[PDB]
Parts: sequence; C-alpha cells; structure tokens
Amino acid sequence: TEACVTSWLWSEGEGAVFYRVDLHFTNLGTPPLDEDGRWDPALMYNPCGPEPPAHVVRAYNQPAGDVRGVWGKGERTYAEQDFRVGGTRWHRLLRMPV
Amino acid sequence: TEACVTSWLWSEGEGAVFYRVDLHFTNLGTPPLDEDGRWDPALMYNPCGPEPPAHVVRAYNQPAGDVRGVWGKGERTYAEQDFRVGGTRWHRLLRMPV
Repeated sequence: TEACVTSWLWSEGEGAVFYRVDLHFTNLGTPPLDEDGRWDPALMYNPCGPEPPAHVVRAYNQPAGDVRGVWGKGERTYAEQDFRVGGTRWHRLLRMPV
Repeated sequence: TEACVTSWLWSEGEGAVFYRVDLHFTNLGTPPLDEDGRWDPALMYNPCGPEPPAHVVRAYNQPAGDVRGVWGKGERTYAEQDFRVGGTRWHRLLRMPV
C-alpha cells in the first residue's frame, strides 16, 4: 500500500546540480521476522536501481539539522536545510506536515 | 524510472509499522535560480501524492546519529539509526555509498 511525498535538492558552484526526489513509501504490513523479532531488510530485499551519482545520494541522505528557511505557502510548505558536504554547499527542501 | 535508491524505516512496540521507501531521482539540470534571475518552474511543482501519515514522515526525517554502518545486498553500504521520537522507537536505514 502506497504513499508518496516530494523533495528538492540542489548544490552550488561549478557543476551545480538540481534534483527532484519522489519518496515512494510502501507499507509492508507485518513482514516475516527472525528470533527475538528483528527485521533485516537490507539483506532480505532487493534495492531499486540503477543508482543516482554517489555524491548526490550522500548529500540527500546527509544529516543536517538546522532548518534555515520555510518555503511555499498554505498547505504545500517546505523546510529548507542548508549544509556543506566537503566544500560543496547543498540546499534540500523537505515537505513538512501539520 | 531514471535513478533510484532504497531506504527502510520501522518502529517497535504495539502498532509497529514497517516501510520500504524508494527514492526516485530526476535530474532537473541547473539549480533553480538563474543569473537573470528567473526561477525554474520545476521547483516545488506538482508534488506527488497522497502523502504518508504525519508521524511516519516525521520519523523518516528525524535527526539522529548513525549507530553503525551495514551491508546491504551486493555489498551496498547503509548507515543505521536507532532513535526515539513521540514515545516510539524507530529504526532507519539510509543508502550511504563511498
């Protein structure tokens, strides 16, 4: 059972990039578990692919904490995080709920 | 349909839920503010839906340190987080390539 939400992300400087990210959320209900009751999905299931470039993925999946701006209006509002990853500055807009 | 990575997110306790998240990446070219300075209409345009429930989204984006790194079908590296938010304990896996 499916849901989705969209992010945006872009870097600065020479060779700057700009991506849309559609996060497709799938509810797996109650999957099979081991003893104790632990799930090990990274090893159980096949990942999607082919992968985007390495540095783009590291940047999107970076922790960054400091919400530094709020974009958009009304019901479609986005939190901006602003961070560097090895000399490259990134901006990442995340949908923020109510 | 272009470039893709996978994440995993799950909770413990009664009402535990389990989710696969596929992150679809679409290269949009140059960062959205040009030197003129006009905006790319692609930015925040046509967000996907419907959106996942608020506690799920919040959990997915909660700041949390990496507990450990794991593999990963095909020796693919993931960062793991183990954290609590809203009284609920969550586990999270994020694709993190080098």
